[PDB]
Amino acid sequence: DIQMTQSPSSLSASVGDRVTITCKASQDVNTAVAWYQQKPGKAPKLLIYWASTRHTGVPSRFSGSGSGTDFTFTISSLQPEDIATYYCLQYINYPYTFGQGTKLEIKRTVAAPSVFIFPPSDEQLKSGTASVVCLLNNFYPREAKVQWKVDNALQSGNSQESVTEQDSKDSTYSLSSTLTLSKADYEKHKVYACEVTHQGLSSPVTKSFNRGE
Amino acid sequence: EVQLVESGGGLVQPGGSLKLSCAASGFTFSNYWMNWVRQASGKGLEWVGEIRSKSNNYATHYAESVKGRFTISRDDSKNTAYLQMNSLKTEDTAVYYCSNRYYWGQGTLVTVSSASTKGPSVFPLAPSSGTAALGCLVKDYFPEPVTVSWNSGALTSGVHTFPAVLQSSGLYSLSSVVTVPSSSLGTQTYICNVNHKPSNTKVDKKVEPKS
Repeated sequence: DIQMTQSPSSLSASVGDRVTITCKASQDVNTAVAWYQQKPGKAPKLLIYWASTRHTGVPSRFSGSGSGTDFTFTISSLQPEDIATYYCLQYINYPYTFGQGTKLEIKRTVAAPSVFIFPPSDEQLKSGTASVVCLLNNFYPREAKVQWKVDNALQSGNSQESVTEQDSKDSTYSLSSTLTLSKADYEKHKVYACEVTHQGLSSPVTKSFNRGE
Repeated sequence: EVQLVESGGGLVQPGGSLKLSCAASGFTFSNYWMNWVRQASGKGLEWVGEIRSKSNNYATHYAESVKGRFTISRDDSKNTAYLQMNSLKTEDTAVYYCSNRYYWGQGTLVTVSSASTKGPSVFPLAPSSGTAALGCLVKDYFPEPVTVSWNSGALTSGVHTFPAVLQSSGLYSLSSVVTVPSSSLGTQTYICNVNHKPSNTKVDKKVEPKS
């Protein structure tokens, strides 16, 4: 079975940079190689086949080259919308084999998150559970610390976070943190706070509400 | 103009069976070799198999992980390709894509689990008292996926729909948020349209400031 090993597994580059990804076949595969782009949430799209032929309507800034065992995928000028995982595929023999993919990220200037806190709805409190949500909107880079406090007590092990992929225009991330408490625990405390630490903030930002109010 | 529409994906018992369909238009179907590829959540593309044209005696080739369990077939008169899946394992859990080698379909999720279908609750993330954030919490569902739109798809700018999180309960939760002008909060209606097709659950939730 023909191994396709891609390099590198992940890449960070600036907008306008020439980007290069290589794929090494474990045998001669002639020019029987395709490159696929998979953007966040979407099906993979064919960019290059026969190692170097561009599929119809694909932008000229995408190119492939190589023969036998060594293959190159090039973006001449990386654009914001090029956020994706790129895959090579071998197709001379069954079984066809994919590379493990190269996740392409964009470096840009620091952007501080906008922070929002959301109390649990009255509708949810009827169910015996309370979800408190902290939103960090449109920040770069990805590294961000969210701390939950309930009446000054740091909360640990009772929250989960989710982060979007890099936005296809502004190259920012967004992050939601959900603190899950019992209705009884929620009703027993007053002050609910999320504290956000980020390179873009001169010092940590806290958003809070008082349950009663 | 070229379309591949996958259907037949859903929740199935381990040891169970399922047939996927791929409805093709915009190309001379009978001349193309149809492929299935699958992707487990947060993982790479894995080739499933290929069926060649009538000229090639409808010859079929399979990945080793599926051979003996999965059958690819085609009906050229219907412009349709099929993936029959028998003796399903938890490891078969993935989004399944159909291709004519040049174009791929949207793909369809197969979940192999003994876990029960559960429909979500939808709760407001109400805006505070000039940019405002608001949203919908889609809580406690299985299996994936849910879809969220805002005002039936008329509101797309400033929308972030987060990846679903698997909770300790073994149920999913997902938040969708939008940032809007704070001046618009009094006047403009904001509705998140939630659909969990596996549980036949469709909700429209109006989100507004708490009084």
